[PDB]
Amino acid sequence: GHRPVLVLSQNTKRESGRKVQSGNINAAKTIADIIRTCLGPKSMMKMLLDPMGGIVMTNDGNAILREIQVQHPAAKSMIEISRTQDEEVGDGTTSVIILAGEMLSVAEHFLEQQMHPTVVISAYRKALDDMISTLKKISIPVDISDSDMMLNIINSSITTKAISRWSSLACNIALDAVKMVQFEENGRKEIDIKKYARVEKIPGGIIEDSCVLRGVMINKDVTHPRMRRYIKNPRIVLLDSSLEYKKGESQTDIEITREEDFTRILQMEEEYIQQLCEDIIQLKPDVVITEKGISDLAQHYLMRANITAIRRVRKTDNNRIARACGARIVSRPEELREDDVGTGAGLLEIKKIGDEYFTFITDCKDPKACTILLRGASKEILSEVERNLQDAMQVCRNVLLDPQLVPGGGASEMAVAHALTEKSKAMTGVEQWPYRAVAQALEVIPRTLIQNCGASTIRLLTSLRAKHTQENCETWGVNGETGTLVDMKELGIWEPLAVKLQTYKTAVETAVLLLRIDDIVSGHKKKG
Amino acid sequence: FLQQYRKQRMEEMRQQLHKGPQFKQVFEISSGEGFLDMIDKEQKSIVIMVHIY
Amino acid sequence: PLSVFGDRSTGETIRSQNVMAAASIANIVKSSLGPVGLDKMLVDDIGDVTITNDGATILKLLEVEHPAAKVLCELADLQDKEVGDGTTSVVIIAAELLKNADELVKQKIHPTSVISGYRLACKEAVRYINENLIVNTDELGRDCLINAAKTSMSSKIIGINGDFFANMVVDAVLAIKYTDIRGQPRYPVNSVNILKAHGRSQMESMLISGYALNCVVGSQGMPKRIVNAKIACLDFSLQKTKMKLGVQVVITDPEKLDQIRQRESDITKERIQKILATGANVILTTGGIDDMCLKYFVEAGAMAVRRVLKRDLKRIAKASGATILSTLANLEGEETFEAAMLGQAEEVVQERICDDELILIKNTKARTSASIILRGANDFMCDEMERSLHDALCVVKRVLESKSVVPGGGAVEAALSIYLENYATSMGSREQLAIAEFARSLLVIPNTLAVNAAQDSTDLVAKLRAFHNEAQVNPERKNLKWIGLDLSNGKPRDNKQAGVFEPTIVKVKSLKFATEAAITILRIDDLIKLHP
Ligand SMILES: Nc1ncnc2c1ncn2[C@@H]1O[C@H](COP(=O)(O)OP(=O)(O)O)[C@@H](O)[C@H]1O
Ligand SMILES: Nc1ncnc2c1ncn2[C@@H]1O[C@H](COP(=O)(O)OP(=O)(O)O)[C@@H](O)[C@H]1O
Ligand SMILES: [Mg+2]
Ligand SMILES: [Mg+2]
Repeated sequence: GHRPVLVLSQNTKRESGRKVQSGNINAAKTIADIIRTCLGPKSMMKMLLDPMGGIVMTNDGNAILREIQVQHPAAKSMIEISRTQDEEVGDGTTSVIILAGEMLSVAEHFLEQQMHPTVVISAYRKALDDMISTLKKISIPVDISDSDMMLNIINSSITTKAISRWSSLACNIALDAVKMVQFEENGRKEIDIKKYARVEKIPGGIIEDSCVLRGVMINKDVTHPRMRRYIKNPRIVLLDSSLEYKKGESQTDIEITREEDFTRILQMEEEYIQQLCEDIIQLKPDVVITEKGISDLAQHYLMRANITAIRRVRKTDNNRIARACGARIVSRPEELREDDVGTGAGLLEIKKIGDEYFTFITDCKDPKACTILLRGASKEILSEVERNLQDAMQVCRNVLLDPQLVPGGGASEMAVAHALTEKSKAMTGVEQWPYRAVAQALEVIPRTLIQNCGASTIRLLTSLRAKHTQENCETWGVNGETGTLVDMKELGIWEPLAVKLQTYKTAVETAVLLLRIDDIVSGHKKKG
Repeated sequence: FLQQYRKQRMEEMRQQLHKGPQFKQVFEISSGEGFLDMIDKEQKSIVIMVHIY
Repeated sequence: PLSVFGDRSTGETIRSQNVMAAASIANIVKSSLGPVGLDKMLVDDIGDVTITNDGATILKLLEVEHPAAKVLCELADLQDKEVGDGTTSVVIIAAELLKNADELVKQKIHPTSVISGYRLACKEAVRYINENLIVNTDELGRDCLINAAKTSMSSKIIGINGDFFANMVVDAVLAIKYTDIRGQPRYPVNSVNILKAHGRSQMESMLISGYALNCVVGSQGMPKRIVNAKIACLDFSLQKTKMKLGVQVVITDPEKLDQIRQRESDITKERIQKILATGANVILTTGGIDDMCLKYFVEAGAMAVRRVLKRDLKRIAKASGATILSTLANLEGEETFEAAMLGQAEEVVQERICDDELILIKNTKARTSASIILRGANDFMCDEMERSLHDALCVVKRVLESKSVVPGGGAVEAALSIYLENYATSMGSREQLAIAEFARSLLVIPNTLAVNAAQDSTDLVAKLRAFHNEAQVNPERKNLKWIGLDLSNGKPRDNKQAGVFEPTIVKVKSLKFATEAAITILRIDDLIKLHP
C-alpha cells in the first residue's frame, strides 16, 4: 500500500533528555512508596490477588513487588533489585527499595541543576566505600556457641513479621533446622537451606503445634495394607530403579513357534521380579523407598520378608530422606552394600492427619535434613508463616557464616550518616554536596520507622541526630513500637553485618545504574 | 480412586512455587497483519497457541 | 514511460535521503561518546530491557529499514568484530564524512572527485598516524596496559571502579598468553569465561585462577570438593546401551533375553569401571548421564558433571592437559582408558554464588586459564558489565599484539585535521576540497566529546587546534602532539602523560571502514524501490 520512507520502524519510540531522568527517578520513587508502609515492627500487611486466582497476604517487600506488573523499565529494575536482595541475603528487602528511592531523589535534586550524572555517580561510589568502612567499624562480634544470643538475633529479625506473636517457637524452629542441616564434608562447609530443611504446611490445627522434625515427613502411604505402618528401628533402603519388569532400550521383538514359549516368557518375567526382590532382601532391610513404581508381585515378595515399601517418591524428598537417615540411594539392587543401608532413623510411622496418610521418619540420630511441619489456620496463613520462617533461617545462616553484628532500629543508618557527614567536611570540592546528600539519605530508615510507629517524625529525628553527634552514641536508635529514642544495646535489636552491607551496596548501585540513563528506545522487534 | 487425581493439588503447588524471576505476560497481538506474520514467521517445528478473547 | 512497479528517487533527493538516514543513525548514538557519555536503556516489544553504552549493541538491537542506515549498522558490527572498540566513533565519523561529501556534491563537485580526495586523505592520515602519533609501549611497561584498560572502560558502568577492573582485565589477558609458530605471542580472548551473577557489589567480582563452570554435580551423593583432581573429559553420553538403526534383536530361544538385557547396561558399567580404575576423580562429559552411572560415580566417590558445553570442555581439557575422548577405542581394536588422558588441577570445588552453585576448577596445570565472575545489582547491570569487560579485554589484546598506542581525547583527530588541511593544498584542485572536508569532518569526535560534557565545544576545539598547529609548525614543540581533551575540567591536557591511550589499530581501522562506507553511500545517485 502507501509507503512512507522511514529510518526506524513505525512502532519505535525514542525519548531523551531531562524527561527520561525525571521519569526514571519518579518510577523508582513510586516503587518505594508502594511498600513504604511495610517496614518496621508495626508494619501493616497487604492482600495481593494473583492473576491465577490465588491470594497473597504478606508484608514482605519481595512478594509485594513480584506480584506487581509494571511497564516502566525503571520499575522493572527496582523489582529486580528487590529479587536480588531476597536471593542474596534473604532479608532487608523492604529497606533496600526505600534506600534506592531516597538516593535517586537526592540525585534528582542535583540533576535539576547543571551537575553531570557522572560526578554524582563518583560521589555515590566514594560514599558507598565510606559506608562499608563505617559499618565494618561499628560492628560487634557474636558467639555462635551462645544459643541465647542466636535466638535473640533471630527474634529481632522476625519481630517485624506476623509470626512475631509466636516468637520463641519460630526462633527455636529456625535455629534447630539451620543447626542440624549444617554439614561438613571433604573440607567444604555448607548449609543448604534450599534443598534440605523442607517446610511442609498442613492447614488445620494450631500453630503452637508446629515443630521441626528430627527427620523427614512425606505425604505417602504404604503400597498395600499388609505393610507394617509402625517400625521401631527401621533399616531403610532407597532406590530409583523401578521394581517392575520393563521394556529394554533396543527393539527386541520375539518370535514364538513352540507352544510353551509364551508361558515360559511370563514365568521368566515373574522370576526376574523375584530375583530383584531377593537381591533387595539379602541386605535384610525393613523399609524400601523407591522414586519409581513397585510392582504388585514385588510387593508380595517384599512382604514375604516383612518389608514395608513406599513408591513414587520425589527425587528431592528421597535425597532429604537419605540425608536424614544416613542412607545412599542405589539404582541397581544387585549392587547394594551394607553401608548403603540407612541405619540411624529411630522410628518410622505412617499416621493419618485429617483424611490423608503421612509417612514420618522422625527419630534420626544426627540427621542432616529436616521437615518443618507447619500447622495453622488456613493456606495463606501458613504461606506467610513459611515466608517468615524462610527469613529467619536466612538470617541464622548469615550470622553463622559471618559472626559480625550491627545495631538496628535505624541506629546504624544514623551512625553511618554522621560519620560520612563528618568526613565530608575535609574535601572542599564539587563532589562534597552529592556525597553529603547521599550520606543523609540513609536517614529514611529511622524516619520510616517513626512514621509507621505514628510518632512525630521531625522532633524524634532531630533528637536522634543530636544524640548521634555525641561521642559514643552509635547504638542509639528509635523504638518502633513506642516511638521513643532508646539504646539498642538495651533494647536488643541487632542485625547481621552482611544484611546491612548487601542493602547499602545494592541501593547505591541501583542509584548508580539508574543515573547513567538519558535515552529510552522502545517498541522494536525482539529480532530472535 | 486414582481418577480423582490427588496429584493435581501438588501440581498446582509447584506451579505456584514455579520460579523466582518475573513471570512475564501473555503476548498480545494488536493487528491482523501482526497475527499473520507472527504465524507465518518463526520456526515451523515450534507450537504456537492463540487465544481468541 | 518506464512502467516499473515501484518508486524511483533520483539525484539530490536520494542523496539527501541517504545523508538524512546516516545522520539519524549517528545522532542516535552521539550522546553515548566519551567519559561524559551516558548509557541508553532499550525495551523490546515483549518488555525485555537492555541497558547499554556500546554502539554495536544499540545498532544491533534497533530495527532499521533504510539501506544506508543498515550500511552504517553493519559498519558498526564489522568494527566490533575486527577491533572490539571504537564502535560509536566509526559510525559518527562515517556519517560526518557522508554529510560533508554531500555538501561538496551539492556545490556541483563531482562525486568521483570527492571519492578520490577521500581516499587520498585516508591514506595520508594512516601514514601520518603511523609515522608521528604512535607511541611504543616498550618504554611504558605494564602501566601502559592499565592505562589503556582505564581509557577503554571510561564511559562504561565499570568506569569509576577502573582501578580494580583494569588490574583484573590485565591479569586475565596475561593469563591466557601463548606463542604460536613464528614465535609471535597471541592472546586468545573469548577463552576467558565470563559468568554473571547478581548479588554483591562490583568490587567483589572475582578473577578465577583457573576455569569456572556454569554446571553442578549430577547427583547429590557426590562430593562437592576434590583436592587433587584427575579430570577426565568425555565427548559421549554414559547411558544404557542401545543398538543402532541397522541392528535388530530377534529372540527365538527365550532363555537369551535376560542375558541381552543384562549386557545392555553391563557395557556402560564396564566403560565406567575402566574410567574410574584409571584413577580419575572428576568426570566431565558433553552428553547426559543417567541414574545408574551417577550411582556408580557416587559409590566411587568421584565428581561427575553432565551436559558440559563443548567450548567449556575444550578449554578445561587443554588448560588441565586432558584429552577429549569421543570413544574409548584404541588402535588395537580394544576398549581402554589410559592415565595419560587425565587432566590435573589443584582443586575442583562447587561453590555457592547468590543462592546458586557453580563449579570452579582451580589452578589447572600445564597451562594457566582465567575466568571472571561479575557481581552486580541485577541482571541488566551484569550484562552491561560483561559488555564493558569484553571491550576492555579486546583493547588490551590489541595493545599487547601490536605494541603501538595513540593518545586519546581527540588529540589524534585534531592533529589529523591540521595536517590534512595543510596537505590538501598540495594535491589537485577539487580533491583539495575533498581532503579539506575530510580534515574538517575528522573534528566531529572532539566536538561530540566536548558537547557531551556541556563544555564550550567551540573554544576547546579551537584551543586544541591551536596547540596542534603550533606542534606541527614549530619544530621544537613536538611534545604538543599529545595535547588532548580533559573532559572533567574542560581544558586541554597532555593525554600521553595523563594515560589516555588507545590502540593504533582502533583509529586506523575506524578511519578505513568509515571512508569505505562513506564512499559506498556516496556512490548512489538513484534509488528504485520495487513494490513487494
Ligand atoms: N523493636 C524494634 N524497634 C525498632 N526498630 C525495629 C524493631 N524491630 C525491627 N526494627 C527495624 O525494622 C527493620 C526491619 O524491617 P522489615 O519489615 O524486616 O524490612 P526488611 O524486610 O527490609 O528488613 C530493621 O532495619 C530494624 O532496624
Ligand atoms: N579518561 C579520558 N579522558 C579523555 N578522553 C577519553 C578518556 N577515555 C576515553 N576518552 C575518549 O572518549 C572517546 C569515546 O570513547 P567510547 O565512545 O567510550 O569508545 P567507543 O567509541 O568504543 O564506544 C574515545 O575516542 C577516547 O579518546
Ligand atoms: Mg526483615
Ligand atoms: Mg570504547
